[PDB]
Amino acid sequence: SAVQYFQFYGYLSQQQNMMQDYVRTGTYQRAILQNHTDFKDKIVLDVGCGSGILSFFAAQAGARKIYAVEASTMAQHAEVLVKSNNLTDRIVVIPGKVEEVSLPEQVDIIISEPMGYMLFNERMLESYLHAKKYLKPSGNMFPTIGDVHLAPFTDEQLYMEQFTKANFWYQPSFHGVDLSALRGAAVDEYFRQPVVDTFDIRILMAKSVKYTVNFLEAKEGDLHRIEIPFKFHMLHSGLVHGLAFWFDVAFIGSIMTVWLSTAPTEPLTHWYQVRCLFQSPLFAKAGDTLSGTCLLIANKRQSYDISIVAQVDQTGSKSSNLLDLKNPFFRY
Ligand SMILES: CNC[C@@H](O)CN1CCCc2ccccc2C1
Repeated sequence: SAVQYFQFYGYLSQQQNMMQDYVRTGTYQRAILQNHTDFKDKIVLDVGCGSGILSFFAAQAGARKIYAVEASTMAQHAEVLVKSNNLTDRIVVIPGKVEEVSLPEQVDIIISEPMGYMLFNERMLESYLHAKKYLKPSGNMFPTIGDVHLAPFTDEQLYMEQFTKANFWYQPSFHGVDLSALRGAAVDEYFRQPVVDTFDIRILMAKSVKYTVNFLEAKEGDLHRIEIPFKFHMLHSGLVHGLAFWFDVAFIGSIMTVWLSTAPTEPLTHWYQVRCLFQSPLFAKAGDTLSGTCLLIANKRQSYDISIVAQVDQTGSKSSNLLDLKNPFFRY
């Protein structure tokens, strides 16, 4: 399963998909170059460098030595880019997992792009935090912090489409076969899929809750289990069909903080946004409070189980769902 995960990152087409996200690439370049004093003549560790583009940005900012660590066979293409760019003196590509490789020295700054869907998908943040064993005291992290946002949404058409799909199985004679006994299992399977898509911000029914991970302070085991209580104060009346998720990360440099946002108010990125449906919708009047917990539990497939319990406090109407982020539905 981890084998499949790294093979995916060995394709230049996948690297190209990430590089052509101008929000992503341009913000990292701004973050590094406009904080050139965090890089001028320092030692840099680039965790999961892929083609090496962030290592070149750190070179452009004046770093004297960058260790670029990469587990996929993309590391071979990265070394070709270091030669052809005449940077063999300053960029050393180290093939392997950051947990296994040897660094020759401690570093001043760690750079990486370890954000998956919903921030945490693919569990790359664990490698990122694990690399802190090479960070000097008062070293920096780029990105420095991550904010997950949660917000309730209404989207009757997204909810209904799940049943339209599963009702294929509610047929007493599909070519003469009664399929209806599998309707519930099919419904169950569709609702366990987080929906990757963007959406109009007017579907949001309350201001988002924010959960912050400080990468300078977090330990790797802090990401095995992530409990996010929420209390939403409903700004609109309607049926809540589930929770929408997006994230921001900040690069907190000596000169300035640069923000990379995937919010639905911001230009689209290849992370889009993520929505998780409730099993049953919940009615809330403007002014009601929607309260509950989102519990992320790391699983065997480099991903998370998502457990969401929610209730309308004024009413007692409760709903839940348990989702698996490894099998998302790409609706865009
Ligand atoms: C370097 N690490 C970036 C990774 O975190 C980006 N990921 C974003 C989610 C979707 C996606 C689409 C195409 C290629 C890769 C990915 C994964």
